[PDB]
Amino acid sequence: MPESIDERIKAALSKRGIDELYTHQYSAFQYVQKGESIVTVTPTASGKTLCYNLPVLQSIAQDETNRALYLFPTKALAQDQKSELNEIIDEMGIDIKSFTYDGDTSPAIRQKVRKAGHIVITNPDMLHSAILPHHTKWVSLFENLKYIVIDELHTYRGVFGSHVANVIRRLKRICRFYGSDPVFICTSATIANPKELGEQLTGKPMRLVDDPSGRKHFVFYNPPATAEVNELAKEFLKNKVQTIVFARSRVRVEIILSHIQELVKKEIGRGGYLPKERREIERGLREGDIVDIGQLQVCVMTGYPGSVASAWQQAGRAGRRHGESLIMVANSTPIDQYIVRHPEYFFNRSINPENLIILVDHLKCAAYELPFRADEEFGAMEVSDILEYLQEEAVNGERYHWASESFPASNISLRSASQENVVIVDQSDIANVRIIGEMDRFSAMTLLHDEAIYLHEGVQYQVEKLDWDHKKAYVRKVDVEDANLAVQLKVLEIDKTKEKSRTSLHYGDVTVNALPTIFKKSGPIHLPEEELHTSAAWLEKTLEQLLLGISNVLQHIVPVYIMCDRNDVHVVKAAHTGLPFLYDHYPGGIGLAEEVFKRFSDINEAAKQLITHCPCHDGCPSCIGKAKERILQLL
Ligand SMILES: [Zn+2]
Repeated sequence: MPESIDERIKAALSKRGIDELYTHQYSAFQYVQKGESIVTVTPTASGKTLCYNLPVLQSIAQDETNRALYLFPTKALAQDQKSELNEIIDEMGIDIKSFTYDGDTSPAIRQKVRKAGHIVITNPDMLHSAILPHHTKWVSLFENLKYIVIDELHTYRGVFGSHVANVIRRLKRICRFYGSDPVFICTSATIANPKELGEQLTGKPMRLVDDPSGRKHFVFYNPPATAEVNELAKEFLKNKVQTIVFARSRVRVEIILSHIQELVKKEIGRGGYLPKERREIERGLREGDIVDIGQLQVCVMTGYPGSVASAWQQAGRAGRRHGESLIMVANSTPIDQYIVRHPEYFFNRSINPENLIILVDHLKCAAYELPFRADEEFGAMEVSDILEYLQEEAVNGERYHWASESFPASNISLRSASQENVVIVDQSDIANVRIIGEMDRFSAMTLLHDEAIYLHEGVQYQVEKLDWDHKKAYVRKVDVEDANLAVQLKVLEIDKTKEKSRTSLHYGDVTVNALPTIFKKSGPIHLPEEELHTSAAWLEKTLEQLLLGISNVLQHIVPVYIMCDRNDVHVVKAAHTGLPFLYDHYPGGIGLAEEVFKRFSDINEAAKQLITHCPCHDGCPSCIGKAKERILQLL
């Protein structure tokens, strides 16, 4: 082992015993010390937090005047990582103070951690809202902000991805002023474009790290869900096999765990969780009867968790050292049945800051937190003439307010393009009236319309009311367990066009309108409407029905490859070109069309194979809702 690494760290890691010269940790540390940003796809069982901890703590131990900044999604994960690294600081013995700076920290120590904390953990919302606008009170952080750590990079996508990219633009701008360009260390999971997603974020050409421990078994069956998973778990427990099941929604967890718990507890005799009891359960699991919290012997799932990365991660939570283990049951849903009938995405792998509205919002924010100068750029967005129409307002531009409640950041809620959008309030029980979700204008028109069928994470809901003039959905949770809208459209421009074999493929910008019309399951509804300018990638009555079938195929195939919500983008003679339309949901380009521009060839090939190998008769209700081969030979 090279003696370049600090011997304090070497001995502290030799105490626990993980001194193995490992592959991905080596490739990460070497080329992070070299100065190149990295993105890793290593699982939790292999490397986990150490791959980004080790270079950070090495730089902290070398020069005491070094600071690190972490991006973790929630306050619970912030506290978890803080405790995990505080344990290693304790084993190291070096006077290093690392804390979290989020909404639930004691104010008596906030100034302290601003003046003396080495590592600072903070979620993007709190970061953007408080830390960067008051970067003055963070001088000591930004003068020596060497590294920037990001956990779960795939969560930063869509509107959240664009907003976080703009926040990191502001962050790098502040660092440029304070003279401390940081190298970026991003962690993620199994996605199709890990390096391509890491490059566009910060505009840095970071490298991706892909790299016996036995072999893990895979299950590909479907019973003709809760009770069946319970029976599988009870078989494993009768055989005395360490088993883990994965229910996501807390309510489903409580129900299934009540079943399993009464049974097994009579046999054997998340968010709201705290780090003390978390470490107690870790102790129990890894050195008792029932973060390296422990290693499981078999993994049981509960449907496709709506993410390629999340499924692989929850599968990788289990594993042994030089041993074998086993890995999912679908439900009465075409999406889970589809991911069952499509295991071809497992042998290997299976967004746009150019949105001008978010650009204007973050321009206002940056102008508040740091004055601009038009004489330098790396190649990002900074056209000064556009940066100069932001002027006064006689009778939205800037708000030169001398009051205190008004703010430039104000309503710029980056979690879901919440310029002005709806907030969801659960009216099931008054005691703890749970305010849960938030949704854009058009997204709420599509989903949260009054008296709808809302499904929020395996739990059924029912919309009671929607205050549209103040954007507030009031819903009711149901245990007894569709929608529609259509109107005209207009076009703008095309920045990417084709002419291949009569079938021209265009990508550009358009402007659409809205109208709720009716909803399915059988009722009409009206709501005030507004236009929407965004990017879009696109290409007698029997032909209209054929195009409707094509639209069904696309609506059921596109969310898979783009890995987004099913109700993000929406599929549509056209007056633009005289003959007969994917468009982005949220105002402005969000990559949901440029990714289609990139991968439309493979999308069309997969559509061919899907419409051919569908277990039906020339079209299934889950794919179309000899027309099959006619569609095939037309496309
Ligand atoms: Zn079919």
